[PDB]
Amino acid sequence: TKQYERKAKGGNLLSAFELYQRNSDGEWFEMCRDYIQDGHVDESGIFRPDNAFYLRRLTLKDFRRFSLLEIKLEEDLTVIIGNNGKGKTSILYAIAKTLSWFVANILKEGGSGQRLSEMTDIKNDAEDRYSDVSSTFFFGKGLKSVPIRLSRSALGTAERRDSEVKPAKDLADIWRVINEVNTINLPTFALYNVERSQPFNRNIKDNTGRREERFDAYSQTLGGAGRFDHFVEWYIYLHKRTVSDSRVLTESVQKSIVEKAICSVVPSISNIWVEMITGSDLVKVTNDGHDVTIDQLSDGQRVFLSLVADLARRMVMLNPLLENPLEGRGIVLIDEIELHLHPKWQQEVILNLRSAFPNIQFIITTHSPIVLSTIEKRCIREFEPNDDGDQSFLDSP
Amino acid sequence: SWFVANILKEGGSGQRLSEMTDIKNDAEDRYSDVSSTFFFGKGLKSVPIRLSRSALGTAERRDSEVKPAKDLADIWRVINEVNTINLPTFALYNVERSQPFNRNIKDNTG
Amino acid sequence: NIWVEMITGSDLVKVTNDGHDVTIDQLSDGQRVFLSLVADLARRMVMLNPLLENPLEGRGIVLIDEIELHLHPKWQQEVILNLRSAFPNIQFIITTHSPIVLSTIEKRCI
Amino acid sequence: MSVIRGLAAVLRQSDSDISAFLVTAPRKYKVYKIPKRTTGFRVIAQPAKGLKDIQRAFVQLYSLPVHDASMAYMKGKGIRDNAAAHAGNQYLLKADLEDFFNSITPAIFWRCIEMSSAQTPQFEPQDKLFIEKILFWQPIKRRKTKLILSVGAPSSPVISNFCMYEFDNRIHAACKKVEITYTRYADDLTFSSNIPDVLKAVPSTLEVLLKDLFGSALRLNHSKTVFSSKAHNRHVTGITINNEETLSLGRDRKRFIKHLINQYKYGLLDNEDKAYLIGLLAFASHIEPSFITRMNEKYSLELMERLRG
RNA sequence: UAGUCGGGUGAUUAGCCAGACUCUAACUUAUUGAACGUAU
Ligand SMILES: Nc1ncnc2c1ncn2[C@@H]1O[C@H](COP(=O)(O)OP(=O)(O)OP(=O)(O)O)[C@@H](O)[C@H]1O
Ligand SMILES: [Mg+2]
Repeated sequence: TKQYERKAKGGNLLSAFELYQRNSDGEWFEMCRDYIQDGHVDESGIFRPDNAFYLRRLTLKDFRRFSLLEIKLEEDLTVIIGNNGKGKTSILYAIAKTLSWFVANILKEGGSGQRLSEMTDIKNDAEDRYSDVSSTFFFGKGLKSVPIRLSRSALGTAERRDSEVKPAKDLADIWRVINEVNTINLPTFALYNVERSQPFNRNIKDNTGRREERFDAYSQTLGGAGRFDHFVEWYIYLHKRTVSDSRVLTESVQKSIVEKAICSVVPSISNIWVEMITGSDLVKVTNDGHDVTIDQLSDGQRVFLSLVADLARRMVMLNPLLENPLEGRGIVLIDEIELHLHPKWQQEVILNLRSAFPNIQFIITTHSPIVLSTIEKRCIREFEPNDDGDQSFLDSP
Repeated sequence: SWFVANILKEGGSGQRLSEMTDIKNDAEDRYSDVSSTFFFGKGLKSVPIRLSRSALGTAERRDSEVKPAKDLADIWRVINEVNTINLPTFALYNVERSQPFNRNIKDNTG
Repeated sequence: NIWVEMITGSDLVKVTNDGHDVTIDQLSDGQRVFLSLVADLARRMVMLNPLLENPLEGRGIVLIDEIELHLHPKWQQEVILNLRSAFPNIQFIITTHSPIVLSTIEKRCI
Repeated sequence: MSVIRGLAAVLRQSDSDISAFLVTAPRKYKVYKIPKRTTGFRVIAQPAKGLKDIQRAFVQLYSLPVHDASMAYMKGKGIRDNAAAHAGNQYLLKADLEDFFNSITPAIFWRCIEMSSAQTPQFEPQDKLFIEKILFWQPIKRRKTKLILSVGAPSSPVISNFCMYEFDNRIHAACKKVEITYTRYADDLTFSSNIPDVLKAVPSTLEVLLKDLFGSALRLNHSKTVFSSKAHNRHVTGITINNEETLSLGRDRKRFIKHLINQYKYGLLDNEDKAYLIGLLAFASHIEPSFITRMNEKYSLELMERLRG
C-alpha cells in the first residue's frame, strides 16, 4: 500500500483513483476532480486548460496498399496532399475505428467497439496473411503515454491474431465514475466524409430516443454524415418554451449562442428564425437580401450550413459549466474540404474555422493547390510522385 | 420465449426489455427487474429466472440470469434425437384475432 | 484490362488498374464515378442501333452537370476531347465553375 | 557418462529413485499473482521443492559458451557496466522482442545444440527423454504436446543465454566495421555512435537475420523502436546520462531524498520510512559517490553518522 | 520561440535564483527465482 501514496503525492493520476476506490469500498476525491477542471484566461481573453489531450503517432503493417508506414502529427493542425490513388481516405478510416472504443465505454460499463473486415482490408499478396494497426495518446504530465493495437487474420487461415484494448477502458472509467457524483465537462469526437451530400425533405421523424437529454450528443457521431434532421427538431423545441415569457444556462441563452455562430461562418446567410402562423411549423433564412425556406438553397450552400450547425449543437450540450461553450476539448476529422465550393470561397475556409473553435485538433485532406496558399510549412505532409508502396515515412515540403 | 428458442437449436436467444418504455419514469434506482419460478415434480421442485435493464451513463450495470432455464430445455432436446418423446405447448391469443378472411387461397409452398 | 471470372461457385468481375488486379469495390471514388458514366452510355447505344458498322455513330442529346466532380487537376484539363472523340454525332450541353476545363475550347462554344 | 548416474552420485542417492520420480516431473508447480507499479497484475509459476535440487545439480555437470556482449545473469558484472559503455556517444537507438521466454520449445534447443559454431557437449540418445522432463513446463492438462520454458525456474537463465550465441556473434562483428557500439541485457538491445545518419539503416538488418535463424518463432516488437540525441532525455536500464558525459540519479530523485533527511532532523520520521531511507542510501553510494560528500556538508556529519546503520 | 540537463537557497516531492545544450526524433518499468550493493 505505501507505494501508492509515494506515487500519488508526487502528482501521478492513476494511483490517486486506485486509493479512492479501495478506501471507499475525501482527500483522494478532490485530487481526481481538480486535475480535470483547473485552467486560466490568457491575455487575449481565451480560457486554456492546464492538461491537453491529443494523438502523437501512428503505424501500419500489411494494411491495404501499405507494406510498412510511420507518421507524426502536430498539436494544432495537419494537412495531407496528393492525387488519385495514394491512400488518403484509407488513413482516416483507420483512425476513426480506433476512437470508437472510448465512446462505447463512456455510455456503459464493459462495452464493445468496431472490427477490421477479414475479406478486403488484408493486402492481396502479403505472405503471412494477417494485418496490424497501432497508436499513442497524451493527457498531461500525470500520464504521458496510452497505447492501443487492433488486428485480424485472413479468411480460411488456421491461426488467429488478438487485439490489445485494456488501457482505453482504464481511462474512460475515470470520466464515467467522477461525473455521477458532482459534474464535469466531457470531450467530443466526430467524422465527416463524402456521404454528406444528400437531398432534404420535411416528412420525417425518429421514434427512438429523446432529443433533449445530455447523452443523445454521442448518438451516431462516427457514422460519416451528421444527423441534420435532429438539429431542426431540437431548434423548434427551444422556441416553444422560450415563447411562454451552478452556471447552467437557460434555453434563451442556448438559442442565442447557436444563431451567432451560423451567421459568422457562412459567407451569404445573415438571419434565421422559426414561424408557425399558417397552421404548420417552418424554418426561414435571409440570403442575398431575399427570404427563403431551406429547400430552395443551392447544393453548395446547403452542404456548408449542414456541417457548421451540427458541430455547434454537440459542443453546447457537453460543456454546461463554461462561460463560452465553444472552447472545450476534442478531435475532428474532415475529408475533401472543397467539395462543391467556388474558387473565391476555397481560399479562406480553414482560417474561419480555427478562429471560431480555438482548442480542437483538426486533421484534413485535399487534392487542389489554392487551399494551401495561407498555411505555414510545418503543418503540411506530402507523398512522392515516384512512390509504389516504398515510401516508409511521410514528410514536409 | 427463452424455452422455445432452446428446444429448436443449440445456443439461441429470447426477447429483452426496452430502455425507453419499460423503466418507471422517476425511480431513483434507474433500473428494472422481472422475476419468475416454475415447478417440474418431486425430483426438480424449483427453477428461477430474472430479466433486467438500466439507463445509459451509470456507474454500474445490471444483467439477466437465465442458466437454470437453458439446462432443462437441453434434456428435452438431447433425449428426443436418440429415441422419440412428447413435447409441451405454449400460446397467446389477443384482441387482434378479429379480422376478415381472404378467400383467394392461391398460395402454395412445401 | 477487364474480364469475368468464377470462384467458390460464384461469378464476379476483375480489372487491372495501374499494375495490379482488383475487384470493383476496391477502386477509389474518382475511379468508380468516371467508369460508371461511360459503361451505362455505351450499352444503350449498342441496343438501339443494330444496323450500323459501328453502333456508337448514331444520334441523340445528352445533359451533364458538374464535369469536375472528384477529378484531380491533370485529368480535368483533358476530359472533354476524349468524350467528343468517342461519340462523333451527339449534341452535348455542359456546366462548370473551374477555369482549367475551359483552357482547351474555342470562344464560340461558351 | 549418462545423466541418471551423474545426478544419483552428486545428490548422494540410489539411481532407481531418480528414474521413479522423473516420470511426471512436469505439472509439479505452484501458480500466483503479483501487483504492477501502477494498476493490474503479473502471473508467475514456480517449481515444487526438490525439483529445484535436480536443476541446480544438472548445471554443475555441463557448461555452454557465452559471448562477451551479454550483460545479465553473469557473475562479477552488473547494470553499471552496461550503462558505462555508451556514455561517450552523442546519438542513441533502442529495440525489444515479443514473448522472450514462452517462445522457446524443445525443437529450438535440439537444433541449436547440434548446428553450433562452438564446442557443445555430447549426449546419449536415450537420455533426451530425461533432459526434456527436467527443463520444460506443461501448462495445459489435456493438450499434452505443449512444452515451454518458464521464467521462474533456477536453470532457465543459462539456457536463454546459450540460445542467442550466433545472433550476438554476427551483429557485433557487423557493427565494428562502421563505428557502432552494441550490448544486450536480458531482452533489451542498445546501439550508439558519434557520427550522423548511420543509425537509420539498422532496424531493417535485424528483421532479415531473425527469420534466417529462427523462421517464424521470434520477432521484433515494431511498437517500441525509439531514437534520441543530446537535445532530449537519455537513460539506460534506470540510469540517466547528463550533458557533461557522466552517470546521474536525476534531479527529481535527488530532491525527494533531501525531503526525508529534513523529516528526520526534527524527529517526524517513523520506522518504515527510516528503513527505506537506509536502503536507498546504500544503493546511491555505488552509482554517484560524490553525492554523499555534499549531503554531509548541507547537514552535519554528526547527524549523518547517527542516521547510518 | 519552445523543449531538455542541473550547481545553490527553501520545515523542503512546491516556489524561486544561477549557468548550459539542439541527427525530423524517450514514454522510468517486476518476486518468494537469477545477478549485484549493504547489514548480520
Ligand atoms: N487490399 C488492397 N490491396 C491492394 N491494393 C488495394 C487494396 N485495397 C485497395 N487498394 C488500392 O487502394 C487505392 C485507393 O486508396 P484510397 O481510396 O484510400 O486512396 P485515395 O485515392 O487517396 O482515396 P480518396 O482520394 O478518394 O480519398 C487504389 O489504388 C487501390 O488499388
Ligand atoms: Mg527479492
